[PDB]
Amino acid sequence: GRALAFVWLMVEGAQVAAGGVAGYVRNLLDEQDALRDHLAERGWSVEFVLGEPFYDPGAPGYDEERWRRVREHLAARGGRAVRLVSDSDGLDGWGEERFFHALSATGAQLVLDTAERCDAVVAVSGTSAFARVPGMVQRQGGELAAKVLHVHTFGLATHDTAHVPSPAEIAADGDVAFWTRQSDRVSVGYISRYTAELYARTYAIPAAALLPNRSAIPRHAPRFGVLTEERINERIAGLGLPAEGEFVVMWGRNSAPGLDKGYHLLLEAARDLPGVVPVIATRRPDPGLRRLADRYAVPAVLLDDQPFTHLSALLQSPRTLAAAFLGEAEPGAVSPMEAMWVARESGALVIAADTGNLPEVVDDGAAGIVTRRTAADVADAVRRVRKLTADERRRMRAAAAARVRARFDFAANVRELADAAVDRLAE
Amino acid sequence: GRALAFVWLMVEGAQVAAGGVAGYVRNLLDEQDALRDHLAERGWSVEFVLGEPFYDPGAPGYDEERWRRVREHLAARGGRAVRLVSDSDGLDGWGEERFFHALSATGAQLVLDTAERCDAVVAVSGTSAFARVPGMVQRQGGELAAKVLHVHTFGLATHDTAHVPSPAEIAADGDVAFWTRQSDRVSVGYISRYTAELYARTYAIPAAALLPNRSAIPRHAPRFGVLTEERINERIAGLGLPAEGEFVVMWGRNSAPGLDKGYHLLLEAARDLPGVVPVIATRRPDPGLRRLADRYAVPAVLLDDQPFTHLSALLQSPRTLAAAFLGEAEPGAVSPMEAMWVARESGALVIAADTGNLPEVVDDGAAGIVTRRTAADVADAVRRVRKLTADERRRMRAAAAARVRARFDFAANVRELADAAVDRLAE
Amino acid sequence: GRALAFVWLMVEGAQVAAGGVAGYVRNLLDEQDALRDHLAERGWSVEFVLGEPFYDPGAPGYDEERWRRVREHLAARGGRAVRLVSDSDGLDGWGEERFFHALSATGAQLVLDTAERCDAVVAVSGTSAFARVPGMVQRQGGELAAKVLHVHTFGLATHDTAHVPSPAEIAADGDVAFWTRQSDRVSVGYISRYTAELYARTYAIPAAALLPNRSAIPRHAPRFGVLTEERINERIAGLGLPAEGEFVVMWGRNSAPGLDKGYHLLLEAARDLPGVVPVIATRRPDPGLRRLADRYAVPAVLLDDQPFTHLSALLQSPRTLAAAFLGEAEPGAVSPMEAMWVARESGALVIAADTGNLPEVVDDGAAGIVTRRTAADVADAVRRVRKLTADERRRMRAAAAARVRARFDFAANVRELADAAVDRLAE
Amino acid sequence: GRALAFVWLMVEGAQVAAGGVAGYVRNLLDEQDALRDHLAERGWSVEFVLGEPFYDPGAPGYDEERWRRVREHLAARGGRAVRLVSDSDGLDGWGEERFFHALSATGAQLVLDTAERCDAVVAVSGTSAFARVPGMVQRQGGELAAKVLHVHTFGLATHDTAHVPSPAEIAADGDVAFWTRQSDRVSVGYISRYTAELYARTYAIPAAALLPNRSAIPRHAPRFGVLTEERINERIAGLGLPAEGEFVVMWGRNSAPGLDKGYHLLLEAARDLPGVVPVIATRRPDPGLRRLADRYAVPAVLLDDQPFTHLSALLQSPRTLAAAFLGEAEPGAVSPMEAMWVARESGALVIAADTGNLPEVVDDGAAGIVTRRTAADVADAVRRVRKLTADERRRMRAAAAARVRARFDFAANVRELADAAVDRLAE
Repeated sequence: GRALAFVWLMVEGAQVAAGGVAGYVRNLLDEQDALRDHLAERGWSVEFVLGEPFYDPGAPGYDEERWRRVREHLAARGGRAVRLVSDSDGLDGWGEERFFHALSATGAQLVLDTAERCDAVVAVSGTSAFARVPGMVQRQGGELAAKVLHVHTFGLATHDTAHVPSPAEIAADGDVAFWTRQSDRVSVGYISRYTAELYARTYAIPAAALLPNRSAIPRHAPRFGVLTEERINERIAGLGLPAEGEFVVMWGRNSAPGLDKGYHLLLEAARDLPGVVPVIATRRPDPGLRRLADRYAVPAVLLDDQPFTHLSALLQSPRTLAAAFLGEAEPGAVSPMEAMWVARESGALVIAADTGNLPEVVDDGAAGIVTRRTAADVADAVRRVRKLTADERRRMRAAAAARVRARFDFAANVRELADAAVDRLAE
Repeated sequence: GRALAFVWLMVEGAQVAAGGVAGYVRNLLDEQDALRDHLAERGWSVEFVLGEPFYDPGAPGYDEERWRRVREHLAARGGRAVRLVSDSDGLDGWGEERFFHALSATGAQLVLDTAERCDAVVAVSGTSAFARVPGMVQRQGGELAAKVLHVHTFGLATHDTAHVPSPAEIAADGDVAFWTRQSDRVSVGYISRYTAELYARTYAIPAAALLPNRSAIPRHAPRFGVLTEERINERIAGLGLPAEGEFVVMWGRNSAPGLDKGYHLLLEAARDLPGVVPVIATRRPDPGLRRLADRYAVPAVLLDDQPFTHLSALLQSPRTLAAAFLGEAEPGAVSPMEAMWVARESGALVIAADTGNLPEVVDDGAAGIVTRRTAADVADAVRRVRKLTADERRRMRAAAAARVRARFDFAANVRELADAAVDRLAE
Repeated sequence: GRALAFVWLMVEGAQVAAGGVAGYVRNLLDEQDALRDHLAERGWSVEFVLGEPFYDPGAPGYDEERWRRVREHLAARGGRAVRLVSDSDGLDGWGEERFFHALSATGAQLVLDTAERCDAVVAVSGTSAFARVPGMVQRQGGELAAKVLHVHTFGLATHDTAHVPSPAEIAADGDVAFWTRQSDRVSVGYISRYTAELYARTYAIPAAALLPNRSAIPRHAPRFGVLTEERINERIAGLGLPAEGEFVVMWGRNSAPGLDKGYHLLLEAARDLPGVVPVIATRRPDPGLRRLADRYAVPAVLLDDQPFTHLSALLQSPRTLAAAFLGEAEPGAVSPMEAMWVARESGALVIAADTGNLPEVVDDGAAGIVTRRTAADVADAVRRVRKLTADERRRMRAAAAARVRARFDFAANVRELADAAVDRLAE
Repeated sequence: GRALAFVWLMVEGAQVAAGGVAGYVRNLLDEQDALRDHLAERGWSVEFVLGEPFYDPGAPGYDEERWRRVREHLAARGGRAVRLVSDSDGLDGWGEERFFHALSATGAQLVLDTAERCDAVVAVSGTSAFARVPGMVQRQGGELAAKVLHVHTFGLATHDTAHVPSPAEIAADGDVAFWTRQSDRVSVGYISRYTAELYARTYAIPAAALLPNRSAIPRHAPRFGVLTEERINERIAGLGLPAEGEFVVMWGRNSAPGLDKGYHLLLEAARDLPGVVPVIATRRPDPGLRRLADRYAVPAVLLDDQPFTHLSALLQSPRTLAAAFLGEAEPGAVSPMEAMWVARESGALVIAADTGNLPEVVDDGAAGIVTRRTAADVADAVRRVRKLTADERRRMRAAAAARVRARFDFAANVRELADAAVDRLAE
């Protein structure tokens, strides 16, 4: 007998789901059966155990029926969902050292509590709050520890933005960087071509310590289905769009001190594009992006908390010129990939800043338009897509859809992770 | 169905056994069946789960066959032994905040990981390294947390000695003191009449927050059996005792900065007692207690690492005048109790300083001789036992044995703990 | 020669001033000359050194010209203002362990760096972020440490509200509680009769370890001057009050998870008081206290960020019935004291909940009206002040003003602190 | 005016002096005048401020008259010695996070408390216990922080030995590694050619972030003076050497878990060298290196706590064949350099393992004999020096002395540090 266990240590995805990490666990479970089958062929019966911190039932994103739905899903295939002790209220999902330390201690605990039940463990840790688990396991776990293979992912402190990471983030990510040159069994999962190179030069990570975990979408999921032109209009009707104009649309987290999504940038570009209406959908009401649109005097449609069903309609209409992604340094943003796959039959084309993963998702100009991160060049970016014949429009639209089939199919890509890890499990 | 679980969170007793905590777990398991039976009568099927930190197989006191013997013992009655992630080498058994914090996080984890399996949990935590578990559980564990009843024991930072506790010890014991006035479900286990009063006045612990866990011996164990006068002489023969003299004997940890066992005190008393030979058995060779005996010019027998089989012979001989216990402030020392029960048919009588639990174990003079902690009064203490007729000698020897039957029978006393906790479990 | 130094370790008051602690430092400096003179008479030349954490010039409450004005004020009398290393951005003023630990290390540093320059030091520490300084100084500072006398003040973790203090707050305040029974030189400054009793029963603080620091106002300051009836009307004109009605007014921090100021309570009482208009002035715009006033259907005047000049006018008008203070458990709220002294010639009377210091500032009914913290009894409280003849109104108004002269004169009260500390400095 | 300050943040050297760091401060002060003069020529009046943690007067290495002698030395040239708050007893000199964190907070405090007094600061930090000071200063110190230039030195966690650095050491050294690619003003001082390359590949330190601080001796000091052949014999007489034999000598810290000095290696080589007597001088009595010499049956002279005056005599005698240095991975050991300079007229030659700085101090075979770290090759190393004519002996002895004049003159080398730092101070 050789049972294999995949321990997903994730800061959200069962009790709460704001986004990002949450979505990765969403897609994770829906593909467990395919991985069970595929890994069966290599001779492993795979159990999934998922670890997530205790939350208090009053937290942003808390859904108790999603919690039970996730708990029975893993029970039914011989796994388990284990709520983990961090050191908090339970109402944040983040914090500092105490949290990162309690949570990484008991995550390492879960990884050993199931390295005894099993014959091998691939422990996928994500976020600085779980960066201390690989060294915690390899230092003290003894023979249980040689069974585990660690792939830590989802973020390592960098200098690529103006924000200086907190001392706690620096400390945690400093550990895994150390334990990758101390241990066979410690690797980093890169979510993109960008973070692949960045993390190897910033941290002195050995070349073989890097294992692929490239960000992606579930192409064949229900939410990415192609809509027809009135289901388009029904959902767009409530959003109060202006009766005339073409649209450039963006969505994601609101802009904050650490994180700059390029919303103000397009509002300033629009000052100089006669028939364009920016449509910016933030996760919370942003009063300043209005005050800016008022100052700059550009007609903007600003919306809050919009369902991906009403956005995937927006991205599909014949009135939508482009979807715009202008983050400061996005390590693994997937919203651009969703925009190219949801506009395969009809839609916007993708404009992407020249900063993070953004250029590799648009294949450096072949599947999208890349602009520098300034108002004059984003105005030019919008103009260039306008100066596109009906035929160059849909050959680039086809090439984008062809890109998410080729490099960003989640099915394809978490098998790439799993197989890369299971190879290292030999002997 | 109502299964009950007892989680013993202890810093030693399975992989290593130096002493103190180790011995408490020794006696703990040998009485599990009696508690299972007794608690059955109250309507609870009781599982035992034991938590202890990962050690590296090179640590002082590490015995791998004791580890498996303890692991199969709990497996065989439906429990488990869970090795816990602290944050260390694994070669100390103590440390500072990081250790106390990792270990108390994953101890709280174990307590919740088994509060889900069960209907009620009495979690016995011991030492500052597990003081943060009660608040960790009650703060974040939600409904799982109302199932648990916490009794933290074995030591709370005090001012009764000249040593100032480390800042980490102050921090940990500061938590439990807080959570006892925050929560129904948090209590302190006092191991003695002394620490009972001390901890209630030092920490502002509510009167009902105190639950009994009074230190004790397993009377009917094999090691406390009464020996006959040549098995006495065989074991004493190798120890190189002087051919003439009567003995005053002491044993325990060597004297150190935080801890003062009163060894130097008796050596100085002996300066003024003509027929007395101090016999001091430390756990390591003490070169200074020799240099002192050389300075003071008293004939002393100093021994290292001696088996309780050779000490229980020493305490039983007709040449042994007294066993002496002169600790600075002993909260729960049990070596005095072992000395009175091992000398029931014949032996030494007990001299005890006026400081810690020492006076309550000798019943304030009725089962032993109490002295102040100075050389002149310990010399007087030895003299007084000499000035004891053959008849007052054995009526006090009988009264001591009667004391360990009445107040320090481990059987009797961990039932006292268990029943006190299970009562609080109502509703 | 015997120079004495007062080290004020405070989390705000020079670079930033939100409120509370800030105001205490405001009043602190304006009375330094009086203390220098008064302490001169006892034979001490007193220097003031003030310690406050580094802030980044973008923080809420940052005023660089107040920083220089405070820096030259202390330079000019032979003291100094020392910006202290905490471990942060510098943009919060609070945080967790890392902050509390860096800031208390370097606060203890400052206290020793000036215990060498001087002959005695009274170090007034305030907030959990400086609770670890007394033990840090007394443990390691040696002979420098016997020169210092510590009075830690401004807050100790309690259970009197529904909020459970963070683990870091519990840890810090757990230290000072320990060091008060370890050391002569460690005391707690109680800011009120309430926190005096609360802290002695919660923490097992020795009776002599408690030293007075009772909260207060600077009576004779410019802002508390009695206004005349049109300067009243000028400032009230912009605030958009309704042309008919009598007023019940409240102000302070907005209501939050840890802190409940009783704003919603009065809005619910007003449902049943025909001629009353609640006027609630929060520090930020509160959208929920509007939605509540809309639900409850009561006419409320809600205002943001209002200057004490426009509030002291509101409290003085003949149309103002009462000022209301309904905090959950206010340890040292001073806004009630400002309301009684600013309405000596004419104004509101004070309604106070039965919870914190609130009852002792209104002398248990003799200088104000005390109500239970529920909507029906606050409605009754308002009614009772209405049922007050013109003559019982102004005899209670006189008795209140007489109370702040007798017990809450800041001049009188920080001399009470200083003298209580300097007495302990003998020998 | 442009005053410059050098802040030496060092864990020992004033109150205690065990060795290593202590000696570096010894040599540091004796050369302050030369640096003051030399830096004067570049236009800087230089003050020296030294920071060291509070110790308790009972600590190993505590010398109060060395403390005052160091305190008046810096006072007399316009500097100061500042005792720093760490978070301890004060009786260790090392510890874990709490210590490293308190000590680095108040070290950063001292660096800013004197960046205000001055126009520029070169802050030399040493050891993991001061690694967090550069980021602490550059993050929060604002304009004061642009004045400081940081050179952290003396050790960065590595994997070159079998020992795994503590998690606290990994955390601290992880900070400085981050802040060197975040900041102009953060550099690493390499003490050797070895650690220069090691640290740049382990930590991804930018090439320009590396500044020289190469370890060295004060050639012209009193202790390195050439002795004549009876002052040789007087000091060797008490040491109980055997009347016949040639000597191979080693000294330094005793061998421990983290640190392996190669003592057992030579004892095993001696098994196969007929006329050789190993003379090993440890800092404490080593009972195991005797038991080994007894097992291996080799005549060894083992000595404790020997004064450099009796060792520099041993290294100078005609009966001394070689001095041996066989550390596992010595980053900056200077005892080899002392051995080559103290045997310029007559002495031993130097045998050096192939591991750390050891090969670069013997210039790869030109100034010494390099061996692999095994008993058979150390036996060969001793043989090869025997197979050396009287003339190849003293041409290699001359080339060694020529090496410490050329690369390891402390005078020359701390000027190299100072000048490298002051160049970066431009603008």
